[PDB]
Amino acid sequence: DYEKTLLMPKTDFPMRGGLPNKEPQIQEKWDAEDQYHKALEKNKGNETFILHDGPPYANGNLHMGHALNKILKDFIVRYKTMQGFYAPYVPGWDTHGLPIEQALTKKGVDRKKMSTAEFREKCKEFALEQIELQKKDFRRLGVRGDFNDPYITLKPEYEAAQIRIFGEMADKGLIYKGKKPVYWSPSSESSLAEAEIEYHDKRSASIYVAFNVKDDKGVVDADAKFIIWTTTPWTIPSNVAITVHPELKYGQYNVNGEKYIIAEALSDAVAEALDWDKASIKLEKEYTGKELEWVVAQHPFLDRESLVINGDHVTTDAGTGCVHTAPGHGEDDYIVGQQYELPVISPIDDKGVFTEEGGQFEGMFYDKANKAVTDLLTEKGALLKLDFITHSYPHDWRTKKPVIFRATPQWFASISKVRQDILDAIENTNFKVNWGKTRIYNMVRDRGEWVISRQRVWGVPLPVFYAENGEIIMTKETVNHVADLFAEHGSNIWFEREAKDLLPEGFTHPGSPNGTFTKETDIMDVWFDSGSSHRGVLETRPELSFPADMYLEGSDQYRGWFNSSITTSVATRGVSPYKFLLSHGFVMDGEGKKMSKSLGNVIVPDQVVKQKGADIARLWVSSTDYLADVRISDEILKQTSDDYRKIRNTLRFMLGNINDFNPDTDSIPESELLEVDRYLLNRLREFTASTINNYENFDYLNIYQEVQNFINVELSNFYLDYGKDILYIEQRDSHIRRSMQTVLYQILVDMTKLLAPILVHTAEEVWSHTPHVKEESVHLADMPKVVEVDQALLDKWRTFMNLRDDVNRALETARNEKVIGKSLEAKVTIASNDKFNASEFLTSFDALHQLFIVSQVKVVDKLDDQATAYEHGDIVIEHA
RNA sequence: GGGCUUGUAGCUCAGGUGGUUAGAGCGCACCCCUGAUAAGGGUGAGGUCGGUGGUUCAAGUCCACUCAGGCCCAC
Ligand SMILES: C/C(=C\C(=O)OCCCCCCCCC(=O)O)C[C@@H]1OC[C@H](C[C@@H]2O[C@H]2[C@@H](C)[C@H](C)O)[C@H](O)[C@@H]1O
Ligand SMILES: [Zn+2]
Repeated sequence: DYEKTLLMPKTDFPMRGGLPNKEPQIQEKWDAEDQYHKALEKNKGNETFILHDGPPYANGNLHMGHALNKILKDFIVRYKTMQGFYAPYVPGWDTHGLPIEQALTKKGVDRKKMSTAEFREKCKEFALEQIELQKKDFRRLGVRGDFNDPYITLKPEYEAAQIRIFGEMADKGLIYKGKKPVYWSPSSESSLAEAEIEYHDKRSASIYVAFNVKDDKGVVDADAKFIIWTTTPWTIPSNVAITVHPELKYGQYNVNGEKYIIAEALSDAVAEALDWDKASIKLEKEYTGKELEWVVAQHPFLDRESLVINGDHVTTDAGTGCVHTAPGHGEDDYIVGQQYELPVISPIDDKGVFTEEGGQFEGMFYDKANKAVTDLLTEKGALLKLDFITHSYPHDWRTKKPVIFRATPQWFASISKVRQDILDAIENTNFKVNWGKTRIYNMVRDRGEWVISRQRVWGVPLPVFYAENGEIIMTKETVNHVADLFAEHGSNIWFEREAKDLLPEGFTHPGSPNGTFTKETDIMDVWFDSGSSHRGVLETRPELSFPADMYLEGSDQYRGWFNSSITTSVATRGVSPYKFLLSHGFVMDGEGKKMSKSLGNVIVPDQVVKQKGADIARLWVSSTDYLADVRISDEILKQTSDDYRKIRNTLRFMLGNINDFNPDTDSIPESELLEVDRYLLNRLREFTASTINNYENFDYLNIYQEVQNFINVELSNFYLDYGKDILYIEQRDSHIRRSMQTVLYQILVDMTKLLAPILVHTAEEVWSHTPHVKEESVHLADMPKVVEVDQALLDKWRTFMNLRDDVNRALETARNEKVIGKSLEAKVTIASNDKFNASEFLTSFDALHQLFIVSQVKVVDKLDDQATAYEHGDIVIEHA
């Protein structure tokens, strides 16, 4: 054959990647050479960019949401590291909380039998047993970071940071004591947490209590009377107010009885429940609960409380739009009340019994002594209204008895104080988008308060012991010694010994002048542990900085790690943790709905790296618009596979068609190239311009677009093909071949670097197969630089490339009739046209036949009617 | 229900300041190559823009309303 003495592409680079068998090994080497540090070595000094890592929970195996997140930060960090910045990424992990605990007994722990320390550990091995578990994944994603020496909220040094924050706050009047409502089961004498309760049918005594309106102000609007629906009985004796829904009300008002107030929404309902339609005799003088939102009335039981009014959000259906609110046994019931200095009624024993506030209620039952109780004061109190029924009332599993809301000693962070100091910061913090500022600027402006304590045994205990019988020791020195103590031993040294040997060595407080000391139990709400990232790590690892440049997490972090971090950061350094703040949506299924086993639509991470590899996973995340929930489906991945396939294949062609090329020696001066070679050079420039800018705005999707378009249209659909007649024929060192190779070497490599952060594996691969590249690893190479572009040229070829597209519809037609079949078989002839000056135009170009990969062409100035006219001239096609 | 939010071709995405026959790539259909071949080229067919009603001479692009989703509170 005449191909024996031909030129061909040669490289071991496979067409089919097989990343799953490939990626691992490639990692182990980066892990070998220890890139991460050397990454910092390279740069070192220079500028610096910090992307503080939000610590994911140390429990379970990573779901897609992580992948997106971590791959987005990896993109961000790598790129940066490539522009030279000293960007040390430091992975984090959440090790405290309650799941991690529930995930113990749900296996077979058997609580009571151990000891706090006897489980802290047994709820700490697991933690670390997870970190490793989840570490491999993140690593498996080619993500890059201090994984060998990450940070974890349970490290002795971390609590240090943990308590000081609290402390600094404390010593600024913010971390006080108080009371909030909490699920409770007297059949355990302790509290519970949602996950600890299931619901069943309880026989509740539905009642529409006849309440009376009164008092001048509470008389501002006529003087009828007040109804009120509540399915529980004892709730009432713990009275504080009534809140309608300002914006929909109509306090009705009506006949005989004593006239009654409710909402229009219920009017009928009410009557349909109290045999009231004893002639549906309409309403009179209807008010506006919206405004009414501040009246006053006194309720039966003993009404030695002027139950005011307020504006709540939602209360439709049920009974009278009255509600009856008691911030003691109702969560949302707790806020609306509280919002305006409203009490905290009857605590009610560790058992179903109360004491204070209760008249006869002193020694009662939580149930039956709430029942016949309802009675007595019903009639003999102002007469009322009653029903019986079955509900959906909560119960404590494991015991299966009932549970009830109760008041309980708790701690909080004065949000009210700080709100503002925060918001102001919120404003002076930048965002990838915009709605995020809003959303969060609003979270805070409605935040309310921060219950910062749980009765669990796994977490930084709040540093507070008592001594004065009034007690409450919590000031500097006392606080610190705890940190200056927690280090050498850990959050363990609290549950270790007694309050005594944990205070300021030989210290003594005026109160409890008996040397006796009682230390608090309550540990902190994990959002604190995590909220203290800017503390325990950003400001404590010599190679970082406090003002992290940008936090990057998912939309549910706007209240989570975002707020709890800034909320905390401010209350210490009165400034924002992060400078920039980028957010990302969730991962839905195909449609765009939630992923869940019960449906069978959950593309899990691992299962994918194992199938299509991770370089695919990455090219996917890049294909999405994270500014909103992103979609993943097996249909999606194929196209993602497809894409990666083309890309891979394309570097493959170049890799082998530069196999014999060698810059140092061969390359041609730009000044000395074939115009067409220049053209693409520039097109590699334009592309480099537009992609580095894209990288800068964290707009990858935009690259997934360009890279793609560029590859198909510019490379394969053209340059590469046209190039075949050069790279395969002309003497191995003919000025023509070497010219094209000179640009290809660049149209390549330079682009190899541009993809480095998104195709971490494949990048490195193409790198290993590229001659004389001067540096082991694409990931330790500065990115190509952005050079000015000879537009005027780019424009000519845009026109020429147009004309091309025409030269084809002219060919296909001709190729359809069989007049031709493989372009090279035809002789093209176009000429000036009244719609285009084809003649004088095609003057500059050369090898028009070659550019059109045909046999021949000729510009004639004129052609005849017979000649099928096109957009860029008059064309005609003919065999040989 | 509350704050914020998403809905354009099979798929991922574009579509200043409202304005001719709504774009890109992939994919697909078909023809060509078989000297990049578990590759390659060419051509073409697919959206009336979630729905409805308005605003304007004119709306995918502004208003309202509505259906379906999503994160977070309320439950
Ligand atoms: C985009 C995400 C989830 C998602 O898109 O959800 C994907 C779908 C869930 C998987 C379904 C599994 C099947 C179960 C079934 O049957 O339904 C959220 C991200 O997660 C990773 C990180 C988690 C840590 O919490 C964050 C922080 C900073 C705080 C300190 O802890 C990240 O910060 C972000 O939160
Ligand atoms: Zn049941």
